[PDB]
Order: sequence, then structure tokens, then C-alpha cells
Amino acid sequence: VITVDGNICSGKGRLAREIAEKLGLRHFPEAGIHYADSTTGDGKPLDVQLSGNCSLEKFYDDPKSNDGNSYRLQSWLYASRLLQYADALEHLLSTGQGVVLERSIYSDFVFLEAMYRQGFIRKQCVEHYNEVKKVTACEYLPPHVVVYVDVPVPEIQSRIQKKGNPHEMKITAAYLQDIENAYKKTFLPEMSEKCE
Amino acid sequence: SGRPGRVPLQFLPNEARSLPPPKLTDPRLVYMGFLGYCSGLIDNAIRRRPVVSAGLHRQLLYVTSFVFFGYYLLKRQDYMYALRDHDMFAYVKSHP
Amino acid sequence: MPLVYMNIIMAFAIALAGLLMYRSHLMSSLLCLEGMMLSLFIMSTLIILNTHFTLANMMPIILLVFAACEAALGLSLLVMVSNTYGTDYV
Amino acid sequence: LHKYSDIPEGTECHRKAYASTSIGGATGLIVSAYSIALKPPASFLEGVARTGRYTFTSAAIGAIFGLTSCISAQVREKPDDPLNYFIGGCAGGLTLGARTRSYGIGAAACAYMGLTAALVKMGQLEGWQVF
Amino acid sequence: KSASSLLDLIWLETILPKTTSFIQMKMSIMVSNQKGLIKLYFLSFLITIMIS
Amino acid sequence: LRMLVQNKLEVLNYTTIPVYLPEITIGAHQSDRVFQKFTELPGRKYSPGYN
Amino acid sequence: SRWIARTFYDGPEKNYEKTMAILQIEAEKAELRLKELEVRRLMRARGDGPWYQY
Amino acid sequence: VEIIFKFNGLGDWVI
Amino acid sequence: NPIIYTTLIMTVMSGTMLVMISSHWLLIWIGFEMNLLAMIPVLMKNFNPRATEAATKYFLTQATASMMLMMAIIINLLYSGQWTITKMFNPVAMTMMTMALAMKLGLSPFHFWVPEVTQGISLQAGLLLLTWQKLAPLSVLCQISQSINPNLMLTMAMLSILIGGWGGLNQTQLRKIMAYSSIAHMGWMTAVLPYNTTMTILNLLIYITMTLAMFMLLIHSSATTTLSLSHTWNKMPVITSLMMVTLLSMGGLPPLSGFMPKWMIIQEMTKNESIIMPTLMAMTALLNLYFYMRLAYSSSLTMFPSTNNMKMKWQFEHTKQMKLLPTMIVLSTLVLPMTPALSSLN
Amino acid sequence: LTLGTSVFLWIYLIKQHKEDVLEYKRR
Amino acid sequence: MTIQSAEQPHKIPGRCHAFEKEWIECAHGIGGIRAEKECKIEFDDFVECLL
Amino acid sequence: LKIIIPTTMLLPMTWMSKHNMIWINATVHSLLISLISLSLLNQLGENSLNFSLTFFSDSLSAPLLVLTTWLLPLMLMASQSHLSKETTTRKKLYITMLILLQLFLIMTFTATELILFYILFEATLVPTLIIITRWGNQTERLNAGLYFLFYTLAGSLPLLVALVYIQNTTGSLNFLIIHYWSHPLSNSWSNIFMWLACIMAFMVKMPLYGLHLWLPKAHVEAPIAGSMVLAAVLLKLGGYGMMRITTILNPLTNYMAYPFLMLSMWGMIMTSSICLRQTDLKSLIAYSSVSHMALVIVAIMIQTPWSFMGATALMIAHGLTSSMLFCLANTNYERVHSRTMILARGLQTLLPLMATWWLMASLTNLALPPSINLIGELFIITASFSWSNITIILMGMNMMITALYSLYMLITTQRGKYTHHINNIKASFTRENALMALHILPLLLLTLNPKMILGPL
Repeated sequence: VITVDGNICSGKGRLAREIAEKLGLRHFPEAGIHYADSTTGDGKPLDVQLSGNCSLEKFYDDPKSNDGNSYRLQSWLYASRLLQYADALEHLLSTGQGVVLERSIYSDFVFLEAMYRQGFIRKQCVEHYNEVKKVTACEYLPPHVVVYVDVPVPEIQSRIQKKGNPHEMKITAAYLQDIENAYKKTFLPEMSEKCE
Repeated sequence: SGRPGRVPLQFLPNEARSLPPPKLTDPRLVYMGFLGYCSGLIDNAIRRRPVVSAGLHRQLLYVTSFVFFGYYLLKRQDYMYALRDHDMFAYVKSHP
Repeated sequence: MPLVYMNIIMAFAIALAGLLMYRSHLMSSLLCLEGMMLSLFIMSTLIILNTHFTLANMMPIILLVFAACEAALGLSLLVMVSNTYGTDYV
Repeated sequence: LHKYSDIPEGTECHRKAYASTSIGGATGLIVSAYSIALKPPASFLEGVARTGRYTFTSAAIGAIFGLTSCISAQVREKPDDPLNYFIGGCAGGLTLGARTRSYGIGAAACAYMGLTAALVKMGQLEGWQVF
Repeated sequence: KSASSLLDLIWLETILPKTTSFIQMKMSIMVSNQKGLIKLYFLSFLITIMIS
Repeated sequence: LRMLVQNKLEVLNYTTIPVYLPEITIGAHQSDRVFQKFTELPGRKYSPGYN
Repeated sequence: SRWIARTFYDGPEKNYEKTMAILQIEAEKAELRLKELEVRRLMRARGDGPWYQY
Repeated sequence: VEIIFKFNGLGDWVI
Repeated sequence: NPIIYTTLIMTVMSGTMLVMISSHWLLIWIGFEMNLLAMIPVLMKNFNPRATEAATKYFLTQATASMMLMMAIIINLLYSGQWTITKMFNPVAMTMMTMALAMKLGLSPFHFWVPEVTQGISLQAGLLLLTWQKLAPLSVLCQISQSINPNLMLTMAMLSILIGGWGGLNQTQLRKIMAYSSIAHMGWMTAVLPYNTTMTILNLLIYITMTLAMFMLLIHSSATTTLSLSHTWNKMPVITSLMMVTLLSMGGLPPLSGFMPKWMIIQEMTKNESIIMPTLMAMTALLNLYFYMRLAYSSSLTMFPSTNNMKMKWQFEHTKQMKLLPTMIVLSTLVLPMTPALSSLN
Repeated sequence: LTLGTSVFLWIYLIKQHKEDVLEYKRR
Repeated sequence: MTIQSAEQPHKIPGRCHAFEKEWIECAHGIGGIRAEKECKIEFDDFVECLL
Repeated sequence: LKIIIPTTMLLPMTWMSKHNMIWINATVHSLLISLISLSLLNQLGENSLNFSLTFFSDSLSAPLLVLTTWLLPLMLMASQSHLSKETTTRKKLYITMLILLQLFLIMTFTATELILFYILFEATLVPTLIIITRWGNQTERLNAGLYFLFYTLAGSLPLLVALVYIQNTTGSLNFLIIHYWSHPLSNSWSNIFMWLACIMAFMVKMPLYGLHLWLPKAHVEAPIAGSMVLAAVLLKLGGYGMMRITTILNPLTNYMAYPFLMLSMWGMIMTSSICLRQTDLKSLIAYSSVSHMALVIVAIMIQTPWSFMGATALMIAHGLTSSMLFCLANTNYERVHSRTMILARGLQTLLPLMATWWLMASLTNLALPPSINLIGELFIITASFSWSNITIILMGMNMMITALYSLYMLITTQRGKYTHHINNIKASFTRENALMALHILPLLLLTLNPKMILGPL
């Protein structure tokens, strides 16, 4: 299975488009708040209130909300993306066909890695996140078969301006730069050794 | 156990048989019925299910199951008690 | 009962007390247990030799087998505990 | 215990008191034994300090219990009713109260040890089988 | 000063709920001593055999 | 590993670990209520094949 | 009162006969239980009986 | 022997 | 792979059946011995740094127990030249056979291994350890009930109940609690054993049914630590709403089935006089009940705060249904007006 | 399948009962 | 495999076959309990046969 | 066996009832079954009525049985607005607790074997526990559950072993024959422990002054449907059983009554005195309840026939009046959530008819003629006075303080100024008036025909 690791705003979408065309297996659709709802039975998104009770737009509009949404989204997304793995890796063990994931769990290290730096989330939120990380991820053994990628921070800032959504435009730069910095500094630095 | 005569693993002696069988609607027995019934119901409720109306099939399986085993178990019951009563009286003649 | 039997039995009692005083790395315990095994063996065989209760000549060896067998198992567990530490009961 | 059992009645208080002292000493050695077994004292001298503690305490309790009981028997000269032990029972706790240097534990020990002893005597009178 | 308070809210409750409820605190922390080192209770098996 | 891929709650089994950080955790009233609301949906009262 | 005594209840007689039969039955069980304990103590004491022998 | 249970003593050959 | 796992578990079944069949002693000691070798590996599935020393505990105690047992058999033979079960003919030997079996049941003060070992393994291997392993040693005690030295038996039989109590009030994570529950019920089984074995076997059946109910439920919810159990009220409310009941049946509140054991036991011992012992025993059984109740408070009766992440899990039904479960609940609860049927056990 | 087995346990039960009563009358 | 006698290869006698044989012939319907009374003498001689 | 089946039958009816209609179902049929229960009352002037081998209906049980059947609808009327926002399955689950409970009562009153009577006597413990613990308000209820529980069991368990013992030392455990085959047990020491073993559980379940501590702390916590039963009935059943087992004992009772007569004769004045100064009403009522039960328990122990007559009467009367005060207090607690009595203040000013019920209820609490409460009490004072001429000086003080605090709860939570800001009150629902009228009317009709309530003696 192949999970492209495009790391940007509007460039995130660009990464997905290249990946979808690239692989025969169905492309990851992002698997965000209603990603579970897609598989649930109705196959359809619910209200945000119970399906996730996080809402990303309410992250970007007021990051560092007194309500810990800044974290509540993070961890919720991680659980969903974990399920993503399960939705597709099982299919890998079934039909034996390749299948194309969009972003995958190893990539979720970094958003929190920066949010902690901008201070959007308190440290204990992090400690919870890495205990649950260690407890859950460790048993999943094989990773990879997937392509890392890069885009300039400023250039993504440029496409971000081009991008229609207001919330995306608001997003801060220094945060995103901290993302790309830690992301390249550690994520590829460890994972490539396994993918090799 | 260890009583003279008799053989080990047979569930029920031919020496029984002579005792009347429990009648079909002995209340104890029907209670085995409902016992199976409720078990059959919890079988639904645990596995979500729309309780009662669903799987009325299997529910019937359970009630027939436990009433069935309950029957023979009742036979061995009466056999055993009749047995101790018999041994007791024989012994009271044995040592007047 | 002739004194010799008493002596072997006592060797058993020591072969137990040694198992239970139980100290440091546990490999000593698998030893002490096997010693215990050996004392039971000998104490059995002397008896079967005594009364010429011939069929039971088969038992001691069979005893030995399983007993040795479990001890043979025991080392394996020790391996695992040795595997993460370099063994100690402590 | 069979030795202690042949009181008789309460005659010769010393003869009895020595036996009760013996029983108290025995139980003290047992409690000390498991205590050392399950609470590794560290530095063995402390361990014998511990066992000296418990042994002496339980022996004391047995002594004082025995002699107060027999004295009450030889004074009230009732002498067979269960209450005859109960004082000693109540006394015993106080002994335990002294070593612990606490009014609380001594107070509770008085009451419960008293009731236990009273039940024991009552049992000798009634042949209660326990086992 | 008495009846509502010390006689029935503070002693009459001390004498048998709080007693047992405390004694089980002590005993329960004593028996379940958290540790679990082998040499300990294993040696205890020894002496309990010697007594038995 | 294939057995683990199936029965996804298992892969989710540790994601609901009780650590009780104030932002994640929810008081019993809101949870009892919201889940009381989740059952209100047409496809959720029962296992999917039965509803 | 008469009409009630007709439609609902009954003379004492049924109560009385019922009480009779009850006392008889339960008495019989009582004596049987005691006798059974006798039989059991003896039979275990001696082994002479069919159903305690090892 | 008084310990535990009696040990009859003398030489082994006797049995 | 399952094909080997099943052979192990079947040879455990055989390794106990063998004890339940053979009359010759040597085949009994073989029965336990084969049982052991086949019991250790099944504790080592998944395999943890923790699980390893769990198995070390279990093996070490079972091995020394089997040793003392064989020694006491040999001494029995020395003083009567027999191999048939029957009465033993030398008290110094007999007390040791009682000790060896006392370890095999895990009765106190030999008990300390059981709460620990349970901690080290998954609830599958756990349940199997607390039920199937309790058969064989009892299977031999029923055969040597004839000559038991009742004093020695009732003392461990009581002390098992006190220790099975006090060590039960203290713990959080459920498995250790299940350990103290079982270690407490064994006191009730082995208590009445000198007096009347049929009551023992009755109580045994109830105990096994009960602990099957619990462990199937814990499996069904994958709860472990008490708090972990606390969340379950919102996800699949029924099963917490059913743990309540099965717990009460552990507690022996009288309408419930679990009362049937105690209330036959009290009968039997009372025929023997021995009136005081059951009173202390029954009083302490209360203390045993109390932590079932507190554990009930964590779970069904009251709602500990849910964690958010739970919500997605609501969409996903539990799978791999365990067929035998519902009946194991129901038999372990409602069966009380079916005591007399106990005489089927003669 | 299971329904048929269930009916079978019935008819077998009423069978063995029925004959059992007769054997009772005889003995 | 049970018992001192009970057919052994090449019909080799037990060392204490006789007292054992008598003692078992004494033991049947008496069963276990009364057996420890009435057959005591036989078992005694068998004991001295053993030790 | 005729009354008992339908009582089981409401359960299917409850579960299958339409989701918003269940209250009507349970209410209507519970009323009907009450009326069917009423036909039992006839009894006989000589022999105790009999039925199956396994049930019988002594005159002592019948009024109690009628009462117990009567309470279910009441608890429903009280409950059915207290809860509303609860999910349908949970509510439907909830009334099952109540009805299951009364089913155990109808079984445990008619007895007949004292082991059956026991196992039901203790079986009652579960549903009331569940109700106290899941639907009580505020935190303390959790702790309360435990006090309610162990105090029963710690009492009941020895009783259990004792029961088994007797059926071994004598023939059958059955009540009729043991009433006839009864033979004295006397002094020694084993027999004394037999005595306490056969008394302590019953003297726990109806609170005794040294042991009553759980009871207030139950009533503080339980949702009202739990309160009405826990007060009006379970105490009374403990009394019923203790009146039952006194067929044995004697002459030993003559020698063992004294300590408990001291805890009771003193505990009545004492608890009533504590009753004179509570912080909050819901407890005040509870201590009033203990303060009356002490009278029952001495009435049982002096064992004079007058004393049992008075025992029966007072048991029932106190049942109804106590339940009445509880619902009547819960109404305030719902209107203002104060709980503390001081906040209610001038409640009479703002609404009248409730003040009238306060009047009737408290008025019969103090017991004035010719309330069955009073006449129930006067007998036991008579027999007590026969038992000891001094005893009156104690009883009189009771009749003093039970006046005071009773009137007190009236004049403090009613007469006087309204609190200003408490706008919350909203002018009395029909169900409220309906409910308490349902308590109090039977209580007043009942005085016309005591002769059917005085019981067997």
C-alpha cells in the first residue's frame, strides 16, 4: 500500500491528486471527521456535534481556544487515521492488491509536534498522546511502502492565498514552518531507514 | 455412590424406569422452559439485535434445549430421592 | 524402618529446605529441585527392590522421566528470564 | 494445651500462669516467624529485636491473663462461671495496651480480648466443637 | 451538645461502622502488601510447612 | 496481524484510555445525553443487518 | 353479607380439611427427616449400611 | 529415632 | 498457530481427565505432571516481559507442589505397600498430601502465587487457569475425603476465606480481584469437603459457571483496570448492566443462584454440629461481597466520566460472539428454585 | 436446520416419554 | 499395576504375597469403613510382613 | 396464589406497554390488584386461614398484605413526575424494580416456611439497593447504600444459620407445626446465643436505637419511591417476622428482654429528642420513624396480648403516616430544592391546601384520638404499664416530645413569612393532592373498623 506524505495546505490536495493517479488502489480521501461515518453503514457524514465534536474550522478561527479543541481535534484525527490503516491494510491482506492511502499515522506525529511549539496545546495533552501512541502503534509492525515529499513553506503560503477557504488563509506561517522543520528533521530521518 | 450393585457411568439405572415419569407439564419443568427462554432473550440483547422479535427461531431452540435436558434431569432427581427413601426404610428394618 | 531409609528421607528434607531458603539467581532452585527428584527416586527404588513387588520395577524409571522432563522445561523459562536481565530472582 | 487444660479449677495460680505464659510465648514465636518471613527486617540484629518484641509481649499477655484468671477464681471462688475469665480477658488487653503505649488499642483490646476469653470458657462449659 | 452529636453521630457510629471499616483498612493494606518478592512468601511456605 | 485488522474496535481498543485530561474527558451527563442522541439515528439502534 | 358469603367465600369446612391435610403431610416430612438423621449417623458409624461404604 | 517417625535402627542387611 | 494451540489445550483436558479416571496413584501424579507441561506454554502466548515471570511463578510453585505430593505418595507406599487411592495409612504422609493439594488449589497461606499469576496473563488464559486448573486437585480430594484430618482442612479452609477477603478490598485492576474471589470460594469448597463431598461438587459447578460469566464479560468489553471498566456504561450499556448482576451472584444475595452454595453448606456442617465455624465463615463472606459492590459502583450503578475518543467507537458493533455466554449467565443466576436437583449429583 | 433439530428434540422427547409411561404401567 | 499380587510376569511371588492375599480376601462387601475394624489383625500381620 | 400471579404479570405488561402510556398501565392495574388483595382480609376468628402447602394467611399478615399491595400505585404517582427526562427503556426498567419488590413482599408475608420467609426477607434487599444507589440524589447515596446493606446482612446471616439448626434439632421448620410442637428452650449458654441469633436480624431491620444509624442516612438519599417503601414497609416486616419467631423462645424471653427494653425505652426518648433539633426535614421524619418503632419493639418483647394488638395497629398506622410525611416533604423539595427546612418559610401563605395536608398528617403523627396510631399506641402503654408501673414515666415523655417536633415541622416550614426571592413555587399539581388524599383517606376510614386491623390476638 502507498501513502504519499505531501505536507502542506493547498499542496496537501496537490499531493493527493498525484497519489490518486499514481496508484491503482483506491486513494485515501483524507479520512477526517466523518471518515468513520463513511464506513459506518449509511456511509454518510453526520453532524459535527457527535461524529467528532471538534470541527477544524473552529480550530483555525480560534486556535488556543480555552476549550481544548486545539488538542481535541488532534487526537480525534489520529484515531480516525489509525482506522484508515485498518480499513486498507486489511484489504492488502485480503485481495492482495495494492491500495493507496493518503497520509497515514506516522505522519500525525508532526502536527502535534508543532502545536506543542506554538503552545496551542498543553504538555500533558502531549504526554497522553505519546503514551497512547506507544501503546497503540507498536503492534502495527510493518509501515512504509510510501513516498515522502516536500514543498516550500512560502510557496505553500502562496498557494494558500490562491486557495478559496478563509480559514486556511488565516493559518499562521511560523507554525507551519515549525511543522516542516520538525517533519523533515525526524519523520523521514527515522522512517526512511525502515522503508529501505 | 459405591452402593452395592449398580454400575458407574450410566446416567440412569434400569432399576429406575419403574418410577413414574414426570408429567409433561410439571411446573419445575416448565420453569426450565422459561429459564431457557430468558437465556435465549439475553442472547439477543447482548448482541444488540432487535430484542424479542428477532431470531425467534434460535429462541425456540433454546427453550426446547433446556426443557429437553430438564426432563431427564428431573427423572434422575426422582430416582435418587426414591432411592434414599428405600435404603432408609430397608435399614430401619435391618436394625429395629 | 531401617535407618538408611530415614537417612534418604532426611536428604529429601534438606533437598526441600534448600529449595525454599531460595536465594539470588534462581538456577540454584532448579538444581535443588532436581536433587529433590533424585532423592524421591532413590527412596522409591530401594522399596521396589525390597519387597519383590516386581511390576513396580517399572515405576522409578517412569517417575524419573517426567520429573526430569519438567526440569527440562524449567531451564527454558530461565532462559527467557535470563534473556532480559542476566538472571537473578531479586 | 493439654497441659494448660488440667487447671484444675484455678488451684495453684502459678502452675497455671506458667502454662499460659508458655502458650503466649509459642504464639509470639509464630507471629514473629511469619513477620520476619514476610517483612525482611534488614540487618539481622533488628530481626531478633523484632522477635524479642513480639515474643515478650505475647508471653506477657499470657502470663497476666492466666494469673488474673486463676486469682479471680481463688478469690471470688464462684469459680466456674465464664465471667471469671473475662476480667483476665479485659486485663490482657491492658497488657497489650502498655507495650503499645496507646490508650486506644489498649481499650479495644480490653473489650474484644475479654469477650473472646469469655466465649472460650463458655465453650469449655458447653462442649462447643469448633472443629 | 449530646444526643444529636456525640452520642449518636460520633460514637454510636464509631463503635461499629468505623471500627470494622478501619480494621479492614489495616488488615487489607497488610495482607496485600503490594510487593511480591518471591524469597519472601516462598520462605513463608517453608515455615508454614514446618508448623503444619 | 490479519486477525487484528478485522474487529477494528480492537485496533481502537486502547485509544479510549482513561487518563482524564480536562480537554478530552467528558462529564457523564453530556456523554449519556449525546449517546442517547446517537441511538436516535435510523441505522444505529441495532447491529446493521437487523435494523 | 349472605350474598358475599355465597359468591366469594365458603364455610370453614374447606379451610379445616385443608389445614388437616397440611398438618398431616408436613408432620410426616418432619418425622422422616429426623429418622433419616438417625439412619445416617448409624450407617456412617458402622458401615453396615449400603450407602456410606467406601 | 524419635524424629518425625521411628527409625528402627541396626544394620541395613537385616531386612 | 491454532492447530498446535488446540493440541495443547486438548492435552490439558486429557491431562486432567486422566486424573479423573485412573485409580492408581502413579497415574494421578502423571495426570498433574502432564497437566503442568501443557499448562505453562498457553500462558506464554502473545508473550510479555511480564508474562514470562508470571509463568515463572506458576511453574515454580506447581513444581514444588508436585514434588511434595510424590514424596508423600512414596511414604504412603512405604507404610502400606499400596497404590490404590483409598485411605492413606500414615498421618505424617497424609498431611503432606493435603499440603501438596493445598498448593494446587492455591489455598492460603500457600495462596500468594495466584493473585500474581493472574495479573500476568490475558483473560482467556486467566479464565482457563481459574476454572480448569481447579478441577484435578479437587478431583483427587474428593477421592481422599475419607481420611483427611479435618482440623488441618478446616484451618486452611477458613484462612482461605479471610485472606480471600482482606486481599480483595484493596485492588483496582480486575484480574487481581478475580483472583481473590476465586481464592475465597475455594475456602468454601474445601471447607465442607471433610463432611460431605456432594456439596463440594455442587459449589464447584456454581463457581465455574460464575467465573465463566465474568470472564466472558470482561472479554466482551476488554476491560481490565477498574477505570477501564468504568467507561463501558455508555458503549454497550447492557453488559455493564449485567456485570452488576453476576457480581451480586458472586456475593450470594439470596434470591440469586450464588446463594445456593453457601446455603447448602451451612446445612451440611450444621448436621455435624460445628455450629460456630459456619457462622464465622458466613460473616466473612460478607466482607468478600463488599468489593464486588464497590466494583459495581465503578461500573453500572454510576457513570464515571466518559472520554471523548469513545464516540467513534460507538459506530462499531462488537464481533466474534462467544456462543456459550448467555447460558453461562442465566444458569449462574436464576437457577435457585432448582437446588433439589443437586441430588442428581448423589 | 436448527429449527428442524428443535422439532426433532420434541418428537423424540414425546416419544420416549410416551413409551416410558407404558413401561411404567407394565412394571 | 495395582497390588502386590495380581499376576506378575513369570509368576514371581511378592515378598509379602500371603498376608496380602488373606487380607484382601477379607476385604469385599465389608467396604472400607467396617473393614478398618474387622480386618485389622490381617493388615497388622501384613504390616510386619512389610517392615 | 391468585393475587400473586398478576403481580408478576404487570412486568410483561410494563415492557410491552407503549412508551408513553406505561404509567397509566401500571397505575390502573396496580389499583385493581389492590382491590383483589382486599378480599383476603376476611380471615377467620379461630384457625389461621390456609391455602397451598406453601402459603397461609394469618390475620397478622392480611392487613399488612393489603397495605403492601396498596402502596405501589402511590409510589407510581409520586415518581412519575420526579422522572421524565429519563430514557424510555430506563424508566420501564425502573418501575420493574418497584413491582418486583412488592412481589417479594406479597410472597414474604404469607410465608409459610421460615426458611422461605427468610430467603425472601433478605431477597427484598436487592431492588431497594438498586433504587437507592442509582436514582438517589447527591453523592452520599453511594455510601448510604452500604450502610443499608451490611446492617441487614450482618444481622440476617446468623439468623440463617440458626434457622437451619432448628430444623435439625427438631422436625420440620414449618410454622404451623412449630407453633404446635413448640417446646421451651432455657438458660444455659448455648440457648442464649440461640436467642440472640433468632432476634438480632429482626431487631436490626426494624431499627433499634443502638443500631439505627443506617436508616436516617438511607432516607436522606433515596428517591422518594425508595423512601416510601424503605419506611412504610420493610421496618414493619422485620416486626412481622419477629412476631412470628416468638412462637418459640419462652421462657427465656422473660430473662433476655431487659437489655433491649433498656435500649428501646431509652432510645425512644433519646431519638425523639434528637428529632427535636434537625437541620433538614427529610431526616426529621426518619428519626420520628425510629422514635415510633421503639414502641413496637418493646410492645413485642413484653409479649402480652395487648401488646401485640397495639403492635399490629401501630405498625400499620405508622406505615401510612410516615410515607405520607415523606411524599409531603418531597413536594417542597421539588418546588424549591432547598431540602433544608429553614428556606421554605412561609409556604402556607402562597398556597393553602398543602397546609391542610400538613395539618392532617402531622396531626396524626402526634397521634390524637381516635387515630389508629393513637389507639395502637395506648394499648402498648397499657401492657407496658402492667409489666412495670414505673414505665409510664418514660412513655409519657415520648408523648410530650412527639407533640413538639411534630407541630414544630408544621410551624417552621409553614406558618410565618414567605421568603421573598423564591419565585420557583408553582401552585400545586392535581397529582399531588390526589396522592396525599390517597394516603390519608384510608387512614381515616380505617378508624371506623379497627376490629379488622388489630390482628390475630
